[PDB]
Parts: sequence; structure tokens; C-alpha cells
Amino acid sequence: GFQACCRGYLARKAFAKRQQQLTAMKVLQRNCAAYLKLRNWQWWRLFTKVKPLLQVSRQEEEMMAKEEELVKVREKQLAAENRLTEMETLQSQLMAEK
Amino acid sequence: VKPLLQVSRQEEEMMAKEEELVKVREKQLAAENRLTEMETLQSQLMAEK
Amino acid sequence: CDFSEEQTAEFKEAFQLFDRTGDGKILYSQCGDVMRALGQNPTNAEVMKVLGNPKSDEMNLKTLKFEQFLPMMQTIAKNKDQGCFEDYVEGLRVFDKEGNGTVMGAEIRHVLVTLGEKMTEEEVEQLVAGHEDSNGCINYEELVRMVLSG
Amino acid sequence: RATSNVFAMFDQSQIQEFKEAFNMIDQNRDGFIDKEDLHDMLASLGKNPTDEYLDAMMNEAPGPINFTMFLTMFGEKLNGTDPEDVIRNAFACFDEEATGTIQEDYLRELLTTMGDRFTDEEVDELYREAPIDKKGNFNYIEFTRILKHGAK
Amino acid sequence: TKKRPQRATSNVFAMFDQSQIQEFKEAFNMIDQNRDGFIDKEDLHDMLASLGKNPTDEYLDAMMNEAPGPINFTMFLTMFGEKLNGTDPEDVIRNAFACFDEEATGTIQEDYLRELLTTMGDRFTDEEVDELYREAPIDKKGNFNYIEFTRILKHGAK
Ligand SMILES: [Mg+2]
Ligand SMILES: [Mg+2]
Repeated sequence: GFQACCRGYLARKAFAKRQQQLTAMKVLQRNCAAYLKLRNWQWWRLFTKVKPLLQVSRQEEEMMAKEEELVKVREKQLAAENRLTEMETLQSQLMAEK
Repeated sequence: VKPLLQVSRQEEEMMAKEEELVKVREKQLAAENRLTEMETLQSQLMAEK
Repeated sequence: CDFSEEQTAEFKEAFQLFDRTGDGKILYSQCGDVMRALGQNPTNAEVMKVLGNPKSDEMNLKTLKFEQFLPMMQTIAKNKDQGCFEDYVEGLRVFDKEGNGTVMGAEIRHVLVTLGEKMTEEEVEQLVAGHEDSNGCINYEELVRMVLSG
Repeated sequence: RATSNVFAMFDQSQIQEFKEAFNMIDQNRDGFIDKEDLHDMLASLGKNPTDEYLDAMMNEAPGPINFTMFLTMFGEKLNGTDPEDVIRNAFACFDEEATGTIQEDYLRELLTTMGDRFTDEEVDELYREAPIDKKGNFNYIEFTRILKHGAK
Repeated sequence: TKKRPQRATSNVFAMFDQSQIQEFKEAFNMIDQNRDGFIDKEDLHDMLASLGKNPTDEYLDAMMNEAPGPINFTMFLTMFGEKLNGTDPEDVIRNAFACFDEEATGTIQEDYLRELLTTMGDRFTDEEVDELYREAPIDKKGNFNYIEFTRILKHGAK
């Protein structure tokens, strides 16, 4: 009687994974469907060469990322010095102990 | 005109973030080597104890 | 049929998700998967009974439709031999030695593989997965509570 | 087609990039694209080639291509596609271990056993102009960039 | 005939990085008063009046003669690329100076640079070296790595 619930739980869980997986494959094949006719578009390959020249990202994402990354790297760099100072004391303490 | 540029002024200033990040990253990378060096010395000295 | 059309529409939509069957059909072996995914908790014996006691080779040389699958689910929902979780939580206590609401995972795996209708090693592992602890024990109460919500 | 506001189709960043591109691809900026500007751009980009076959596509749109018509013809062909982040998130469904590569035969089987069944020819056409390792391994993490034609 | 011909048809990516083109576009965005990619005479006139204390009239005529007409982003970029043809990046000269300096740093001395440009075996005259000396920073000798020179030349340590 309990094995039925365990077997059904797997079928229901596996069915849920297939439901979301089926919808995910739709976006994959759909994105690839239009890409076929779009791949051979003379206006696409020509325009893609201009996108690197525009760079719509600008400092809106670079400044925010660099500013947020600098804080994380700053604390990480300072954190390394903290661990280094702690290890220096242990290394120096062990030297005096040894 | 390059020294001014109201928009490019942020670009040069934005480069300071990458420069400061790269500079801070250099200290972090060097700190990692020093951190591992102390670990080897601390472990080596601890092994002698 | 004693079954509303509201839930019947959702049942048809769920059954149409398989697709991989040539057309609006369903295989004999895959019938249990679709019968257990929509709801209920039929057993292997119940599945073989409602299916008319199919032969060993008949489980891979024939396919059914939805007109025949609907009455199967109807009978499984109406006529059933399952039970509430109060009896399941009390059944797993037979293996509890100390009696602190915990049981070894290996014992549960062995009981599921041997005792009962038997289960493959690929299913028992996924069933016992997630409830790992330091002492290797799995609380039967939490296991049953999680299986009931599935 | 579904006629509607051409601005509501593309996203803010997308429409901004399209406008910035239209403002750039123009030797004589004036809200009117002609064959001369396209020919000059092609000559400057490909080292002075001359493809007289591209002029046979102007008849598809009503007269010369305008920025409005340009956005319209971009949206009529880019329908169904989505950004790269969502594409990577959807690709992350398979594999599970997240190795960044999937077998080519497995991808072909997936593209012909659920949803819109893609013929073998359509699946093979996606490999007639791109690299591939001898050990299979469809570098999806790297193929996401080539999908947008961000090379060559 | 406002639309100019193909005029040579020089590429805009012979050996230039995306950062250079981005900086050039950002600069053109400020000069063009009409904000449409048409650097007219009035645009450069106002630019010079604001920066270099107004031109000498003939500057605008010379700039117009040196251009095929209403200069724009693409035309200006192509002209500057053709003018920069043959110039190598700054990293190349930086590495060359670093590997040539015997001090393992990359410095350059005035007295040593004189011999390197003259007695080494070149066609450098007195004025050729005097111009380089005048173009140097506040110091006429490179007592530091070859970085400040490239910075003041390109206005960007990158
Ligand atoms: Mg035009
Ligand atoms: Mg203008």
C-alpha cells in the first residue's frame, strides 16, 4: 500500500520534470526555427558587424559592475590581509614555540 | 577636446574603477601568495613542533 | 460517465503531453505512468487487473486510446484499496529500534526492494534521496509526509 | 505579422540598439535607406566586394527601406527569439551536471521526439558553417554567442 | 549632390580597437551641434572658440579642403584611420622599450636616445630630435618606464 504512493510520487515528480522540460524545448526549437531563415538574411550578418561599434551597455553596466565588484574585491583583498596577519601570528607563535 | 568631453569624462573615471579593481585585485592576488606562504611556513613550523 | 468535464479537460490535456506514441494513443507499459501522474495511487496488481490481465508479451505489441483510458482512471478513483497516511506512518514504526522516530535508510531500501511489490535500485535511491543525515537515518514520519504531498 | 505598435515589440534596450544602428548605417543620414549606402557599407566592410543580388530584396518592402520599415522587417523576422540569458537558463534544464556541452546525437534526438519535430536536414543545416570538436560535445555555452552571429 | 561618392572606400577596422572607435564616436557626439552626424563648419568653429581660443579663419577652410564635404562619423573615422595607417599600438612600443633597456625596467635617456637615433645608423637630423625633445613631457629624458609618454600621446593608459 505504501509502495503505491512511492511509485506514484516518482511518476508525478518525473511527470512534472517532463512538463517543464517540454516547454523548455519549445523555446529551444522555436528560437532555432526563426534562426534558420534569419541565418541566411543578408541584413543580419551585415548589421551584426555594427553592434560591436555601438556598445549600448555603456557605463550603465560597467560602472555598476566595476563599483560593486571593487567593493567585493576590496573586502576580499583586505580579508586576505586579515587572514595573513592571523597566520603571521600563528606562524610567528609556532616559530617561538618550536 | 579629449581632455574634456562631458561624456568621455565618465569613461576615464569609469576606467579608474577597472584600474582600482585591477590594482586591488593585484593586492588580493599578491595577498593570496603571501597567505599561502604563511600557511606553508606555519604548517612547516607546526610540523617541527 | 460519472465524471465532470472540468477535470476531464485537464486530464485530456495531461494525457496529450506524452505525444511520443505515433498519435493519440498510449502503450500498455506506459499506461501506469500516465495513470499515476494524473492522480490516485494504483498498484501493479490493480493496473494489471483493470487492464484485463494482459499477457507478458502484450505489454509491448499493442496500444490503447483515451476512450479506454478514461474508464480505467474512473474505476481506479472510485474503486481502490489504498489507505490514509495514518496507517502508513504507523507501519514503518516496526523497523524503528530505539523508537525515537528514526529508521536506517538501508533497512527501508531493503524493505522496498525485497518486501512488497519490489522496486528497482534506481527508484529507491531517488525516493530515499534528499533525507540524508549524519547518522544515515531517515525519519519515516517526514518521509510519509513528503510522499503524501507529492 | 500581427499589426501593432512596432515600439512595443522590441524591448527598451533592443529598440535603443536598433535606433543606434540605424543612425550609424547611413552615409547621408536623412531617414531614408538606399542601395548606394548599403553598397558602400558592404564595400567598406568586406574589402570592396560587389554583390548586385542584394538589390532584388527591395521589392519585398514598399519602396526604399525607412527606419520604421527597418524596425518592422527586423521584428517580423526576429519573432520567437529571446535574449541570451533566458536561452542559457532553458538550456540548463538538460545535462543537469552542467558540463557546458551536450552530445550532438542527443540534441538531434531531442529536436525530433517532442514538440515541433525537426527533420534531420534542418538539424544538419545547423552545422554547415560552424566548428565542432571531434569528440562531439556541443559547446552550448560558447554556441550561444555564435547563434547571434557575433563572429566573422 | 550632398551624398558623397565611395571616396577611396577605406575600411574602419584595419587595426583599431573598439575602445578607440567608441571614444571617437563620443567625441563626435559633442562637436556636432545638429546632433545628426554632420560636422559642419560651424560645429568646428564653435569647438575651437570654446577650446583653443577661436581659430584663425583659415583653419576651417583647410579642414574643409582636407575633407570631401560635410564631415560625419564614418568620414572622420576613415580619414583618421588613413592618417594613422602604419602606426602600431602602444603595447608594442612599450614591450620593445622594456626589452631593449638593459636596466630591466624600460627607461630611456636623452643622451642615450640621441646616439640611438643618430649614431645608431638612421636619417635623423638635428631638428628631427629637437622636435621629439619638445614633444616630451616636462622632463626631456625618460627616467621612468615608457608609460607616461604613451599616456600623454594617446590620453589613455589602455
Ligand atoms: Mg540614408
Ligand atoms: Mg551636422
